[PDB]
Amino acid sequence: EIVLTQSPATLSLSPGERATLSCRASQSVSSYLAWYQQKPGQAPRLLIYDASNRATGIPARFSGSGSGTDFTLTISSLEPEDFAVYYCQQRSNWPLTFGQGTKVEIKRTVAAPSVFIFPPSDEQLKSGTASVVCLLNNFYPREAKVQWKVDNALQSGNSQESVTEQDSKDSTYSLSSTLTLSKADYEKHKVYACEVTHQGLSSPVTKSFNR
Amino acid sequence: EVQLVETGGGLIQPGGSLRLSCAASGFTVSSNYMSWVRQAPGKGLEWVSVIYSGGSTYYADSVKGRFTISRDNSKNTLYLQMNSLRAEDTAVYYCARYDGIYGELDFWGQGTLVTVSSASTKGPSVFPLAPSGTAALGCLVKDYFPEPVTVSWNSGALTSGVHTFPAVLQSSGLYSLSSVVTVPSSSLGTQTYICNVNHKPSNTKVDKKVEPK
Repeated sequence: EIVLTQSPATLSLSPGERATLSCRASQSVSSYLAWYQQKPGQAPRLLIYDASNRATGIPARFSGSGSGTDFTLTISSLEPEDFAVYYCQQRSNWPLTFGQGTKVEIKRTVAAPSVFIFPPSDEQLKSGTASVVCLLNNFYPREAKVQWKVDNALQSGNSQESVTEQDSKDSTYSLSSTLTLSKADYEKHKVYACEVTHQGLSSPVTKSFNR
Repeated sequence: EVQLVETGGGLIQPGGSLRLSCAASGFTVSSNYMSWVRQAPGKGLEWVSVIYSGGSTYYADSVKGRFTISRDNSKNTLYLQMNSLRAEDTAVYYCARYDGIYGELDFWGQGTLVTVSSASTKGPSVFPLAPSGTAALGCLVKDYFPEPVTVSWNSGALTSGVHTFPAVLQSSGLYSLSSVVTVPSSSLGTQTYICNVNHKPSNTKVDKKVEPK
């Protein structure tokens, strides 16, 4: 019945840095407080139980401490694989309450994207729809501007991008921009351009093809 | 070696019912406090139901009266029977062991996605992403409902250097996705690259060979 207020909501730190994650309770829970690690698309993985006690199998770098209302999870020296959300939770009074989580991002050095472009397939053209896919591969940071030009004309409101979850090995993101237009629109115009602005580039990079 | 397998997850109509199974190993369900935990997409973890060692059952006020947590002592399998399902119930469901004193949720099931929507199932189209020093090639899994699709390469052989992007929801009401995998350019001629798209809700299972254009 006691709400938990985890802080900070997000933490971005480089490999080898100490990470300190806080969990605050509106009402005492004495020592009944737990810690879990969840990576993208996986089950949670318990870390600490009873505020201070490391759970079986959990490496040396994770630790816990606290009693009363203020609690602390620490990762002594961050690893590229520690990219995850981290949850606190209390079990004193009913109902059982979890914390909202702390998202941990790994802050590597600037990596420029590799840019590819993909003309819609012949299989797809039979249906009457044309998807033009631009790929920004292995870049950091996440912030990247993608611009669609068709015969040097700016596209607007016909593109959707998605970003992969951080790569647990090299900490980079990849980005997929798909331009969606009709079969007829794709054949009235000739040149298909994907322009990319990123911190890692000294100038914007345009990848393009002729239909 | 504790192993918790889950089954039952998928698409159900609002108002409908759905049962989930969590087969156990390495301990005894009967004597342990057991739990169902759910997680809505893009959100935190919500406790659903606890079943005590003594048989007492406690539920979150959200599921109270609609869900029954029950244990099958003989089978080792554990169940969550859901009723009166709503969109708010869409979530990945987890079975996990609850400690009575102050202990641990030590083991967890892999989780099983439950989608509560009245929209009909639609199988995806699988279009090739044509490769043209280093080559990028993929498959476009377009127009499907609901999630998920499992995209593999070469029957789970080509697992290294693959990016299968999180699915975006198109205005149409259907999901779309792309899956890329960078490969040595020298192996374009010899090694053939095939994506395997499996979508359980529509029972679709497309194999698509991708060749350079």
